[PDB]
Formats: sequence, structure tokens, C-alpha cells
Amino acid sequence: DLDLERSNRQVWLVRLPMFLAEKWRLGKIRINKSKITLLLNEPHEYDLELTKKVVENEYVFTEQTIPKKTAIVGTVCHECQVMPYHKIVEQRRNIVKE
Amino acid sequence: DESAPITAEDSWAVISAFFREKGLVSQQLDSFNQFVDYTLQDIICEDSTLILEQLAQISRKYEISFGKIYVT
Amino acid sequence: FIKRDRMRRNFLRMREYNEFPLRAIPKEDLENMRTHLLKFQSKKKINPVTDFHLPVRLHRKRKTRQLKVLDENAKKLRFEEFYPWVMEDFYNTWVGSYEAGNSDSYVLLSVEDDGSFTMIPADKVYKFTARNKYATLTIDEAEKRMDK
Amino acid sequence: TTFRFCRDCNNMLYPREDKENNRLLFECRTCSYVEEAGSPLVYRHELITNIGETAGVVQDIGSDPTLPRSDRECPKCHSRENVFFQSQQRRKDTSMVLFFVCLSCSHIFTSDQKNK
Amino acid sequence: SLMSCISVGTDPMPIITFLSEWGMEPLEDYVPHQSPDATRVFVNGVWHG
Amino acid sequence: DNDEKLIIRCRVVAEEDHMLKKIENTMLENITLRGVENIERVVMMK
Amino acid sequence: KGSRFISTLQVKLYGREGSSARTIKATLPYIKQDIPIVIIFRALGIIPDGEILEHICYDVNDWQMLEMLKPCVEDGFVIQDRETALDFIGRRGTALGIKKEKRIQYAKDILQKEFLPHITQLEGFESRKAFFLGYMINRLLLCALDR
Ligand SMILES: [Zn+2]
Ligand SMILES: [Zn+2]
Repeated sequence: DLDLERSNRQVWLVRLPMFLAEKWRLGKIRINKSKITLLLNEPHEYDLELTKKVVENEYVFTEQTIPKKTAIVGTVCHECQVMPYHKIVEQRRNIVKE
Repeated sequence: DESAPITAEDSWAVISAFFREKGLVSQQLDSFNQFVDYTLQDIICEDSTLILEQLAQISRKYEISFGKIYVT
Repeated sequence: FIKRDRMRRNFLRMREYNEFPLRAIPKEDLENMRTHLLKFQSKKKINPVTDFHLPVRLHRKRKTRQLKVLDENAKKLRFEEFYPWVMEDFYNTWVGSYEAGNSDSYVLLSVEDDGSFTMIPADKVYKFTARNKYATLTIDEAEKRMDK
Repeated sequence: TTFRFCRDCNNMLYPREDKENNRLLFECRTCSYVEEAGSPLVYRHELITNIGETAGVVQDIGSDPTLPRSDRECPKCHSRENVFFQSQQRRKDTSMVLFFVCLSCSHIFTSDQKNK
Repeated sequence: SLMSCISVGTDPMPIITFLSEWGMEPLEDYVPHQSPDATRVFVNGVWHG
Repeated sequence: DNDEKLIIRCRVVAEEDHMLKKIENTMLENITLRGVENIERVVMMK
Repeated sequence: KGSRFISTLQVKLYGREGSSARTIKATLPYIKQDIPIVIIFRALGIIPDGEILEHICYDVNDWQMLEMLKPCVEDGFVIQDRETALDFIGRRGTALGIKKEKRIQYAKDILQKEFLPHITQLEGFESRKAFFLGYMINRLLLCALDR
């Protein structure tokens, strides 16, 4: 009984620098009108690049022969990677068995 | 002065400071040392786990693992 | 002309904008559902599933004492899931495949009615073939023809 | 030679003679898609091949330390700072004619005084 | 030769990791026609992007 | 020979192309224009 | 590190220069006969020929390479589907499977594991191996063009 809820929803995909993404495994976005950034809770601000302006054929879904519980989320609207006290993070990046 | 360019004869001083560090037959010693520190631990770790499957009529397992290796 | 060793004597005698907040959803929703990207190989740019028509479905298609060989939990689970899914109307058919390298870092930003967003971590990523377009399945017969 | 691909089949188009209109088309044997030809040309072998001589020119070529430098001025921007190298096609009969690459306009200009 | 030495080798993982963070595009996103001039990147004969 | 561009054109009396492109090879390789086979690079020497 | 692998891949360009229908077939581990490259790509899961050309040749402008591709494209036209390709590869070699249901999975398993033991043996990286293969094909042709 698969059902498309909307697909109308637009989502953006983020490639996030790895340590923060792993930690996630809240902020506030300021959009500058074609340059945009994130004001974090404390901390850094970040710029996010418009990575791919046109993203089509790419949609997001969820789950709940074996058919299973199925629903659609929405469309990938735009592709984005995050860009980045930034001195400390750069130094940690530089630092990067028995 | 300290920042001046260097003459050719100077270069020998470098080479001395090289062999003081390395020694003539060093690659043998360093390669072997790396093998002793890392390879033994990795070889043992890679395939250590072995399990025996025991059947009864209830089925059963036996298992032996290999840990940190010790050298004398 | 000769080699100078008197360097012991020499060295001794010398020395508008808009600010929209972000939030992590209550994990209960996350607990209910895993989220997976969708990608098509079509080259047909549009491909909205609305265009795909309907009805939509999306579904996946005596020994003595002896030895067992060992394996990992994550790999074993992924391997045990080899029935790939698929979708159709009652016909257009897409067949997906685990990207497997891109799990990596993918953070979802859902645009909601208000400019604020919710963000969910991406589970996996899949790549959907558009399959059986010209609809000739020539199979064993095709291989036999090849044997020409 | 510069053959196209089908739509949604993406496969290469094989030329089809139209006997009805006596004109050339392109068929995709996996589907019904056929479109018109843009040229009577179909196949070109080009036995003797002069292309690939200038191959490998890169935006960063001026940064290559292993390449020699020359003082000859460019015909366009008249910049005497340039890097030169021989024909990239590797074959027995390949001529030794140099290709000078300016470091200003990136232009490629040869050293050959016979044919230009 | 006197000053020649033989490499004892290291682990590729930290390097491979380090690349992506500096903007290496992962192989799977590569579209040859669309990004023609990009230099492709090998590590120990394995091509990561 | 007067033509600054040397041109040669040919035609013939069910998938015709492979047959033609086939004939192209016979033209290049399988036609000995003149001279004795197997011989190459005949050098005049005084 | 480990197992001291001898496994070797070869990519062979058939036919002598000047003779048309020079084609490209590739050997695999445990398979008796060489398998054409388009077939290998179909097994990897890339059906459409245009995509395969894109993987092999990275410059749309060069006609020459694309030209020498067409024989391989023709064989690919003969075998048009992924599953059909996997069945074909499995049938071509290692007859101990004896059962079609297991043999196709077995061919896929070989591609994931034994084919190109570097890169990865993990599942889902087929896309990753695909390009590296095309890269080889590129380099080989790029030799046959005397570049
Ligand atoms: Zn088509
Ligand atoms: Zn110039």
C-alpha cells in the first residue's frame, strides 16, 4: 500500500565536514541575497555553497518478494555542501594502530 | 652570515649528519623493526577468530580468539 | 688538494539577508523511519514521480561436529538484504542499487512552510535505473544468437 | 564520426537510408526513435592523422618545471615568456616540429617555417 | 647507492581522509562531460575521485 | 593531377554499409598498385 | 596486506592494425573465455551504451576513440540487459554452480570480491570499480592510437 504523501516538499542535501556530521549521527541560517551562512548555537558561522543549482531525478523517501511500508518525502530541491574560531578547526584538520 | 648561501664543501657536513642518524645498514633494521611492531599484531588479528560448530539432539559453539601478542 | 681533518682545531678556535533557524527533529520520527536518497540514470531531466503516474508501489523483489566461518554484523546484515526494490504503476519500472560508498556525510535539510528547517541524517543512497525501456528480453535466446 | 545518441535509450544511432524519400536518417535499433541526418558524412578513417600533436595542453602547463623555456615572442600578445615541447603524438615518422605555448594568452604557435 | 633507502611504508587512510576535506570530489559524483578539466586523483593505484 | 586536391569516388550496383566498409579494406590492403610483392625500401647505391 | 594475492586482470585488444573489427575483450579470474568489455559493464550495472562511452572516453570532441569503440558497442547491442549479462558471465565459466539461480548470484559475487581485489571487495562499490575499468580501456586504446 505504497503512498506518495506529497513530494511537494523541497529538501536540501548537505555534505557536512565529517566530525560535525558524525557528532550529529541547533543552528540558524542567514540567507544572503547568493551567499548564505549558518549562525550556530555556541559557535562558528559557515557559508554553504550552492553546489548544484539544478538537481532533478533526485528525490527523498522513507520506510516504515517482501513489500513493505513505503512513503515518499519530497524533492531534492538543491544540492549543498557546507564551507567553514575557524583557526582551531583548521588546526584540528591539520592534526589529521598499536 | 647565517642566511648566506652555502659552498659545495659545506654539503659534506649534511651527509655526516645523515649517516650519524641512519647508519649504513639501517634500512634492514628499520624494515625489520616495523615488521616486529606492526605486522605480528596485524597478522594475528586478521584471522584469529575460529569457532567450532557443535550439534546435539541442542546445537553448540566453541570459540578461540587471539589477542595482543607478546614478544620476549 | 688534500682532505682537511684539522676541523676540530678550526671549529674549536671559531666557536538583504534572512535568518532562518535549524532544528534536530525528535528522534521518535527517526526511530519510525529511515531516509534514503533517490537518483535516476534517465538523462530525462524532469522525471517527477507525479509524471510517473500511478498506482505507485515500491517494493523489494548428517553433519558431524563441523566448522563455521566468521563474519561482521554490518556487512552480514547488508548482504542478507539482497532483494532490491523497484517501483511501478499498474508500465514504468525503476530498479535501484545501493550506492554503498556515499553513506558518508549527508545531512538532509527539509524546507518547511516557514523558512526554518528540520534536518535528518541520510541513511543510505540508491540509484534507480529506468529498466525495460525498449522492452526486449532476449535472454538465453540472445546468447544462442550470439553463438553465431 | 561525431555520431549522436538516442533519447532515453542513449544508445548510438546507426545510419538508415530512407528509400521512400531517398534521404539519410539515424535509427536506434532498440526502439522506434529515428531522427534526420545533418550531413551526408557518415564514416571517416583518416589514415594519415595530424591530430594529437597539440594534445595534452593543460591550463597549468605554464607551471611545469621540467619543461624548457624560450625567449621567442608570441605572434598575438608579443610576450617572449613561453614554454615549448614537441609533438605529443608518438610515432616513428612524427616530425620534431616544436609547439611553443605562450604563458600570457595560452596560445599555441609552432616553430615550423614551411607550413603554418 | 650510499644515500638510497627503502621505504617501509605507512597507512593510506589518513591521507585519503584528508583529501575529501580539502575538496576532492568523490568518484561517484563524477560526470566526465560536465567537469572536463578536473585532475583525477590516484592513491596507491586506487582511484578515489 | 591538375587538381590541387586528389579525389577518388566509387559506388556499387540489406545493410549495405558493412559490405562497403569491407570493400574499403580490400582497397587499401589488398590492392597492389605496381611492383613486386614482399619487397620494400629499394635503395639506389653507387 | 594479507593473503599475498596473485590475481591478475588483463584487457586485450584483438586484431592487427589496418584490419577492421578490432575489438576489445577482457579476461577475468576463474572464467575460461575472455568477456567483451561492454558485457562487463552491463554486469557492473551500466546498461546504456552512451554511459559506457562516457566512462571509457573522457573527451566528447575526439571522434577516433569513440570510433574504435563501435565494434564493442555492437556486441553490447547483442546483449542488452544487466541480468542477462550476469547470467551470460556465469554460464561462461566455473560450471560447478550447476544451478542458474545460484550461478547468477555467484557471478555477481565474483565481481564484488575477486574482480579487482583492490579498490574494495565490499558490496555496492560496483560503480566505483566501473570507472577504473573504463580508465584501463582508455589507456589501452590511448596506446593503440600511438598517443
Ligand atoms: Zn533508442
Ligand atoms: Zn602569446
